[PDB]
Amino acid sequence: SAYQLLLSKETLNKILQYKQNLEKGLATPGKFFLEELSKQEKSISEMDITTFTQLLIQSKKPQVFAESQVYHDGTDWTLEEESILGDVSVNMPVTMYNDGGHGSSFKNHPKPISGYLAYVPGALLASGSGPTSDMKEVLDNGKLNQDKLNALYERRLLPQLIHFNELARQNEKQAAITIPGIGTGCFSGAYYDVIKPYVRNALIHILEKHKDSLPYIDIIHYDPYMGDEPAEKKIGHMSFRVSPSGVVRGTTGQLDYPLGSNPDTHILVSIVAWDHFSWPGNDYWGGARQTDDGVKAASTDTMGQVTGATGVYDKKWGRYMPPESFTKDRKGMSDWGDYVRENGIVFNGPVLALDKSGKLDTLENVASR
Amino acid sequence: MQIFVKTLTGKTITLEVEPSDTIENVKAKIQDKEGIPPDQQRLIFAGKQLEDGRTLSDYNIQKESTLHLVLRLRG
Ligand SMILES: *NC[C@H](*)CC(=O)OC
Repeated sequence: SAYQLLLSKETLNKILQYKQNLEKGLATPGKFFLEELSKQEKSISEMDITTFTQLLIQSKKPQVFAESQVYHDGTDWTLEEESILGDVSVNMPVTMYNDGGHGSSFKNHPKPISGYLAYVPGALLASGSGPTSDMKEVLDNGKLNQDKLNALYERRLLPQLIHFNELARQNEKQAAITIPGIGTGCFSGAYYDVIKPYVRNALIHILEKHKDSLPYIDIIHYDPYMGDEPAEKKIGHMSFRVSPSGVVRGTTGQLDYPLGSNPDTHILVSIVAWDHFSWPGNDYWGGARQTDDGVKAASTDTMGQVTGATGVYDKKWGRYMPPESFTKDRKGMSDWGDYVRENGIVFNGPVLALDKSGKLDTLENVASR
Repeated sequence: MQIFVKTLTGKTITLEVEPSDTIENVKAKIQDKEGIPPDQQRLIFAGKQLEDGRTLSDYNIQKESTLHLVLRLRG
């Protein structure tokens, strides 16, 4: 119950495609998915769609260099699996111990604040080998296609926006959502110098299109660090702020209430730029408080939500550390990825899908319709 | 003289040092050949972390010793 996986209707169709073809012998699993399947007892056709989806998600590894050390060839994952995994997001309640500043710029919260993270994989436009699934999807002979990029981010973000609209309503609050430059860093690959306006346009497109379904979403605080102009934009009832921290001095951090929100009026949600192949937190499973993914995981109790262990926050380095009973006498082999290995923890949790009517429901129910 | 620096992943670097060189200077020589900021460097010789202010003779590091560069690899 510590975290919840979500995916779009289109993604569910992809999963149904894949399961059907495996059942017929007409598709072949990748090596890592096959390992997860072979650790349990059900045949593909015996297991339901949720179990199948969970076992594919379970083939993720704690730390993956998604932009350079993945091969897309079935020796790790196939492109069909990659297309599905990229659409899966995961949310979880978190305690936020600092404002999420990178490097040494983080500011510790005097009292840690309560909120949520939603890990969403960015468009992967980088590869150390063949083209990625996202490259095949959104590039037209090399040209970035804004409409296709829009559809990809809509697919991946909307289930989380629907989720937290509902959660805000249930708590009699509104939602304040902070967003980073998702997909603009190493993920952009050769597109690093052009990607920034495309991502902001996609976020605006999603919010404009689905404004009528998000009445409890109030503030969206978008911070791509550099490369965009300061702005407020009214999108229906919503306030969409473009506040690049490298351009606007004093910008509120990603793990902090943006201007006009506070704990009594708003739930605080931060989108995390995730990736197809890793557990939420990627780099910090290897002890590196780097990238939006690693920084936000290190600056929250993400690792405690995923592993069930009670960590301890280190104010000097802004890091949620493994239990002291684990790290004592383990110097050099004490980071969170080592804790997962020695304990055989797996990434596997409840999964819901967004149906055609904008409701989140079980994969079986949405497939029936 | 020769010393060898070697990462956990097996990358080998050869340095020109003296026993008078300080570990700070040695981390600067590694940045010179590889661009690794001294901040990100842990140098290990015989199970001991090497303090920045001490010297290569303090740790009895002689010619053709192998130091271990513990890095936390970047994406
Ligand atoms: N962590 C991946 C970043 C790639 C890079 O440094 O491009 C030069």
